[PDB]
Amino acid sequence: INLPSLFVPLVGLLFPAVAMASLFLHVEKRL
Amino acid sequence: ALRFPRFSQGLAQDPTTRRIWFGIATAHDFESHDDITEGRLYQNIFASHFGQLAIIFLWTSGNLFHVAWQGNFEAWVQDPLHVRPIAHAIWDPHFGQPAVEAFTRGGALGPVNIAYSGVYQWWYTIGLRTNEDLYTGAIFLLFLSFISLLAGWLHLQPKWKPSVSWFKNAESRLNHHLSGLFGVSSLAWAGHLVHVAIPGSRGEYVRWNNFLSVLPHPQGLGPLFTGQWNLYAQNPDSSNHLFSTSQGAGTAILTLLGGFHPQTQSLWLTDMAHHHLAIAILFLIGGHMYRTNFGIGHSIKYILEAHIPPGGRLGRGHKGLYDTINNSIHFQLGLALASLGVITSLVAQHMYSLPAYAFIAQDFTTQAALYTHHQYIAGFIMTGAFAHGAIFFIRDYNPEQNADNVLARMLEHKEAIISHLSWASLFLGFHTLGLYVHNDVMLAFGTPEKQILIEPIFAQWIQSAHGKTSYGFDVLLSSTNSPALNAGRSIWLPGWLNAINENSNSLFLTIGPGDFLVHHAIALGLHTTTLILVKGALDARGSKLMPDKKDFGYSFPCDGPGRGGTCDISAWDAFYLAVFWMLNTIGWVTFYWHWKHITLWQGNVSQFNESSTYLMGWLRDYLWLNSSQLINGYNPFGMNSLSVWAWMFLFGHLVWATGFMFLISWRGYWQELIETLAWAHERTPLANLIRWRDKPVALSIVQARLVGLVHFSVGYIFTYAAFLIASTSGKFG
Amino acid sequence: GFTPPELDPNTPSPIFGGSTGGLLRKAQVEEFYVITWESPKEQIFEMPTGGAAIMREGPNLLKLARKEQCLALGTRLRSKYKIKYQFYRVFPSGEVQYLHPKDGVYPEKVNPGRQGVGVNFRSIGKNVSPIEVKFTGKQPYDL
Amino acid sequence: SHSVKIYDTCIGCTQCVRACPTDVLEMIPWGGCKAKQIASAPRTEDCVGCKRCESACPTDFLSVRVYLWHETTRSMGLAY
Amino acid sequence: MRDLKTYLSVAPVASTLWFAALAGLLIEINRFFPDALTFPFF
Amino acid sequence: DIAGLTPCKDSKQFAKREKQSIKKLESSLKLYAPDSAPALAINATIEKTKRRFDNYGKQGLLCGADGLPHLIVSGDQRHWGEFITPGILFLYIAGWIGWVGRSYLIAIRDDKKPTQKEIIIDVPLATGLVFRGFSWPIAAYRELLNGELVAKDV
Amino acid sequence: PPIGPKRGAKVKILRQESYWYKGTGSVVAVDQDPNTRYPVVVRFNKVNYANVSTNNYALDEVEEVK
Ligand code: CLA
Ligand code: CLA
Ligand code: CLA
Ligand code: CLA
Ligand SMILES: CC1=C(/C=C/C(C)=C/C=CC(/C)=C/C=C/C=C(C)/C=C/C=C(C)/C=C/C2=C(C)CCCC2(C)C)C(C)(C)CCC1
Ligand SMILES: CC1=C(/C=C/C(C)=C/C=CC(/C)=C/C=C/C=C(C)\C=C\C=C(C)\C=C\C2=C(C)CCCC2(C)C)C(C)(C)CCC1
Ligand SMILES: CC1=C(C/C=C(\C)CCC[C@H](C)CCC[C@H](C)CCCC(C)C)C(=O)c2ccccc2C1=O
Ligand code: SF4
Ligand code: SF4
Repeated sequence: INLPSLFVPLVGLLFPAVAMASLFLHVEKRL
Repeated sequence: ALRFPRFSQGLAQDPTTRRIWFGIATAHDFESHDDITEGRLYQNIFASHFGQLAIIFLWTSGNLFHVAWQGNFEAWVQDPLHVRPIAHAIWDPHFGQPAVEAFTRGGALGPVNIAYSGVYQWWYTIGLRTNEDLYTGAIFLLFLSFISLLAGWLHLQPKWKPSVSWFKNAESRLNHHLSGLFGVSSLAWAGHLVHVAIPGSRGEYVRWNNFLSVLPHPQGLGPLFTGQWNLYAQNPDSSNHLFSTSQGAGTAILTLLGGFHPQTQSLWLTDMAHHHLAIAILFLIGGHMYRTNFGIGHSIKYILEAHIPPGGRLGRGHKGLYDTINNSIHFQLGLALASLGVITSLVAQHMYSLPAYAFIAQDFTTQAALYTHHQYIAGFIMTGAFAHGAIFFIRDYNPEQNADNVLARMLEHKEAIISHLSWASLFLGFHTLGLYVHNDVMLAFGTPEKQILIEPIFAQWIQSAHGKTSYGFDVLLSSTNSPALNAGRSIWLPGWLNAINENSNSLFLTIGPGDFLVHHAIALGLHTTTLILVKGALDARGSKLMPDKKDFGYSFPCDGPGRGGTCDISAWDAFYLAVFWMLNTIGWVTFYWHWKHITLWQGNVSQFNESSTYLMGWLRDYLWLNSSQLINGYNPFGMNSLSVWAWMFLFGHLVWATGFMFLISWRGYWQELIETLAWAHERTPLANLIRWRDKPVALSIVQARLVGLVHFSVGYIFTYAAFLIASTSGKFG
Repeated sequence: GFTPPELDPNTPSPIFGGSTGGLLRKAQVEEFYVITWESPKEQIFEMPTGGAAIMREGPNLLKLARKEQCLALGTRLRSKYKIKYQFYRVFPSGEVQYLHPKDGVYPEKVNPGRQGVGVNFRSIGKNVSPIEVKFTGKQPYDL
Repeated sequence: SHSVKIYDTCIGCTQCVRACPTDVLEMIPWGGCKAKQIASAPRTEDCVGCKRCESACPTDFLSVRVYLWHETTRSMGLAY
Repeated sequence: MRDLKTYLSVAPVASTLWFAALAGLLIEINRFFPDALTFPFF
Repeated sequence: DIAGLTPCKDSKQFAKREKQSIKKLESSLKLYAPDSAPALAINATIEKTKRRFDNYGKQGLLCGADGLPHLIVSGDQRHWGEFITPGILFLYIAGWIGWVGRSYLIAIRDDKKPTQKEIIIDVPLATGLVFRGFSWPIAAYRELLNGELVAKDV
Repeated sequence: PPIGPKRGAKVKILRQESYWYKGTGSVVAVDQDPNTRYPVVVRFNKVNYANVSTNNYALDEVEEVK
């Protein structure tokens, strides 16, 4: 219920993980 | 194409990791992108401007939301001088229990950060009082950023995208911006100050739900249209006036007193509203200069071409400059950056000496942070302006269309300019360092009385001419029968003279020999940075060592080791070397400001006066002396609230130091090392099953220089910010 | 017009004890180069990648991973030992491509059977400024 | 692939050809000087950009100019 | 002798002798009138 | 006085600093023998300090709140001895040096190998040339008026 | 009728990408052959950045000066 507790991991761990995975996939493959 | 980047076909075929790096570092250089045209370039710039506006609005909205949510505003407004404003809460799972204990301040229920941006004072002065106002502002700004993004997207789409001919309509844009963006905006700010801020500083709470039922003045708009405007200044606020209360409050909405508010030690709100109204009138009048669709006004190019002196000392004068400015976007960007940097430095210089926000003059760390902030940003903006001037020389300059005008004549006697600027730099450096070393040796031998202490007599004379009476020069405003003094005795001079001669504020500080020496160091820095940048620009198109430089682009590694060696021969490399000097000069500026103000805030201006004349005084009495609490932020016996800075202080020391890596070691060594690493990885069991897809390579020469400079700058900024904030906040005085 | 010599496998390779500077995956998936010479007598020479090797009597064939390596080896064979050499580029498909000396005579000596490529009939100072070639795919020197 | 250009000021001294470490340059028949020679660059795809040719040119300004351009695995001089 | 004169006038040697003489002159001037911060004669 | 400073002769912090300096010097003297070489050296230094302070008071220097002399360079005729006549002296000497060096360079510029006379200084010619710096203020002035100080065609 | 300045003359360079641009040199030889666009040969008393004291120039690039 503590709003910071939910979001700090969400923006510091989940968001960078998904963003780095997606950008690595985009940058690193022939189109 | 067919892979990142899609804007560069040459990069997309690079089989190395370079493609990624250079893929990121050229995304906003639209002119060098494949299949680029005029309208495409202008439309992309336009949309990017919209994106920037959206980002700015979102950022300030986030500041508002956090100050309203985990802030201290409602408590802060109750007692502005005895409570620390809160920026936002800390939620770090790495914190230990003592860290949580140490970081809970400001009356919060958990670890929080103490804001030093000064937003609390600014929002308090303009009229915001409760958290509801902050929430409404945040929501409005979120809507505003959304609208900005919508505008950008809309103008991206066909049938709404402006043509190039529209972008180059300079006369109409200047008219609208002067009379609209500047004039109407300042008129509206004056309206807000009259309607909300001034009533707010007198007890009344005027808001959207009741601002039509409240008269800003007892005789609203009667005096304005009748012409008897003095009725709006007939009853100012008494000198015994508490800010946000009606005790000793007046009814004047416009005035011109010139002093400070005695309690808040900041400018009168009525004076500021009057200022904004006046300059709004000036801008509105002056924005009707150029010709548009109505058959009257001016054509800029005709004014330019008509300004050619007879006698031909300037050649053809300004003939052809309109077309080279309108067609060259880098020229426009350079001019804009130059003016912006000048006025950013002006903001920095004026904010500390003439504070406008209530109770900010008593917040010392906020003042220091803001001054250092704006000075560093101004330095970066100036360096960028010169960089883009050089870029214009390389790319958008047409020698034949600029034949014999001021620009061509600047290019053709570049050597005299560079040599004389070099002479000025040499003179300043030689003599400033000589005097500093002389004084330092004199104090080494225990004979301070034999120093060369030169009184900054010209600056003291100017201060006396403003009305200060501590040097006994008896000049305009400081005399008794001078026309200048007598002309303003009944308007602003009372308050101005009361404020300037008062010696607890920063309005024209008393100056001495240390100030003379440090100002000459400042001049040395400015002249040398200008030397590097001017030399890089004027020689961008080519020189004797590389006459065909214009064909090699703005930035390139070198021209090989032939002809003696051509390291750092590009204009980009001149900008690169100028950034170091900019950092050094702004560092001297901020060192001087911070030491003077930290010694004044302690009532110990003498100490600075004695120890500023020699360099050991700077090293010991300022850096070493004011760096004890910071380095003690955490120690084997525990930590306190300053630990976060003590860590950052070390962090900034590391970044900077690793910057020295890329600046000293160069590519070949690293390339051979990476080659042997690739061999090793390819020759090992179980890991050769994993194969890289972009061939590893050492960083490019230009890229390595850029990375080294970025490390240098980040470390510089972080370490100085940590030191300044920890030392000023450690004492809070 | 000088039929280039055909690469002849089965030719002996120089005596070498092995090294960590040899071929890598690029030779496997992209390309590698082969150099051949004659060397009248058996003698020891400096390899372009590692230590020292001995040229066998008669034809010698050496495979390198870079063209620059082949040229350095050829220069040493030509100036130190006075030996005539030729090298090829081999692709993973099985193709061979005669490379040097392209037309039977080394590029240093003018040959009547060569056309000019990338020659500009003007001094280097008569190139147009970038502004004249802006927003066109061409570069000022390509003109 | 880097772009190598030969300009008409070339005196056919041949020093650039001796210097190229990838056999990119050549000598071709010509008639505008005493040597009846001029440099050619028919194999710029193998140019590594070392600019060793320019260091050997005795004309002022240079007669052979190397403009670094798009990078390939051959131009980057990678053995892996 | 002639070659000794020639070498004795080469840049480094001549510069060191000139600067030694200048240093001695300045040292003696300071010794006779030390702690001089102004020109009082006129 | 000028810039709110006061004369060093009647200033108080200047006298206090003088006394403190002499006290510091004397503190060391009492340790050694009354008439040993170190004692004589310390006494000589004390006398030098006293003479220095008396001279500073005599010349009429200005002293600030710090008690140290300050130099006025605005041009006030009461202080020309602080920067302006030393400035004129420096300009004379520096122009002497520059004019002599330029004369040497111009003199040796006509040989087939001028560089030989630059790494190996032709002292015979230099000794004749050095004395032109006595009158360089006139030589340079007439050089400018005659129009051959500055290389035309450049 | 020889072309260009005479041998041993005094010419100043007008090629803006030359090291000795606006400088002066002594003419060494001008080839009588047509179909050569840089016949004039000039020698200078100062070397360039490549340590070279001779260069060829076109007829319009050199200009006989006093
Ligand atoms: C650029 C402005 C800005 C900035 C610098 C911050 C910074 C921060 N916020 Mg915050 N936030 C903002 C705007 C901003 N916020 C806005 C407009 C809202 C909605 C009113 C919120 C709502 C919010 C909540 C609920 C929380 C934070 C929290 C935090 C802190 C921890 C990290 C985090 O949770 O990520 C941010 C979390 C979000 C949910 C942000 C979403 C809102 C914006 C629109 C996202 C922007 C993404 C966009 C693609 C990139 C913007 C451009 C550029 C800056 C990259 C951190 C100091 C946490 C905290 O309290 O710290 C202890 C927390 O729980 N924020
Ligand atoms: C302590 C570090 C330091 C110092 C002292 C300097 C000093 C100087 N820099 Mg520099 N610079 C530095 C760091 C430094 N830089 C760094 C880190 C960078 C980034 C790469 C640059 C990049 C840079 C550029 C690009 C340029 C300069 C220039 C200059 C000169 C400007 C002219 C001047 O001010 O007059 C003189 C200043 C002095 C401090 C005098 C130095 C000499 C004193 C008098 C000692 C004399 C010797 C003494 C007799 C002892 C001799 C001992 C014996 C054994 C020989 C100056 C000498 C500019 C220039 O060259 O000017 C035209 C120039 O363009 N700098
Ligand atoms: C309105 C301001 C403005 C605008 C619109 C531009 C626009 C442009 N600039 Mg410019 N510039 C500016 C200001 C501006 N500049 C200023 C103030 C400076 C002084 C520093 C410069 C100096 C400069 C140079 C030297 C160059 C440009 C170039 C360019 C062009 C290409 C930029 C690009 O896409 O590279 C891509 C963007 C990047 C590589 C930025 C990423 C790297 C940054 C620096 C790292 C940020 C710091 C770090 C992450 C923070 C610490 C992290 C953490 C510890 C907190 C482009 C048209 C380049 C050009 O090609 O000219 C044609 C060029 O070489 N600019
Ligand atoms: C503070 C300045 C600094 C730093 C940190 C380094 C660091 C390093 N140098 Mg070096 N160097 C420097 C200055 C510096 N140098 C300067 C000024 C020069 C010029 C002379 C050189 C010249 C030089 C040469 C010629 C060489 C090095 C080499 C190395 C590396 C050795 C390998 C190693 O130590 O393993 C480990 C790395 C470290 C211990 C550094 C700190 C790592 C931290 C503790 C790890 C933190 C991880 C953290 C969890 C990351 C999460 C953050 C996330 C957000 C990304 C190393 C990374 C050598 C090399 O490359 O090795 C083969 C090499 O040959 N340097
Ligand atoms: C490189 C280049 C560029 C840029 C450059 C620059 C940027 C420069 C600058 C500069 C600057 C940035 C400047 C500034 C300035 C200022 C001034 C010049 C001023 C003044 C004066 C006055 C007028 C004053 C007045 C007054 C008054 C009013 C009263 C009080 C006092 C006083 C005195 C203050 C470009 C891109 C364009 C182009 C190309 C080239
Ligand atoms: C008085 C004074 C002052 C000021 C002043 C001023 C500001 C002015 C000026 C000035 C100027 C404005 C100057 C100028 C100049 C210019 C020019 C143009 C020049 C020149 C010269 C030359 C060129 C020379 C050469 C030479 C010589 C002669 C020496 C040696 C040799 C040679 C050759 C090097 C003050 C207040 C501070 C203080 C007191 C004093
Ligand atoms: C270390 C070094 C290298 C080698 C550097 C390499 C191989 C970079 C390796 C860094 C890896 C990829 C990790 C870096 C982590 C970064 C913090 C990630 C940044 C990526 C985005 C967030 C921008 C050079 O190639 C070089 C070239 C020329 C002059 C100096 C140098 C030089 O100093
Ligand atoms: S840059 Fe080097 S590889 Fe390329 S043509 Fe010139 S010499 Fe040959
Ligand atoms: S080195 Fe220069 S002059 Fe000689 S052949 Fe090559 S391009 Fe021509």
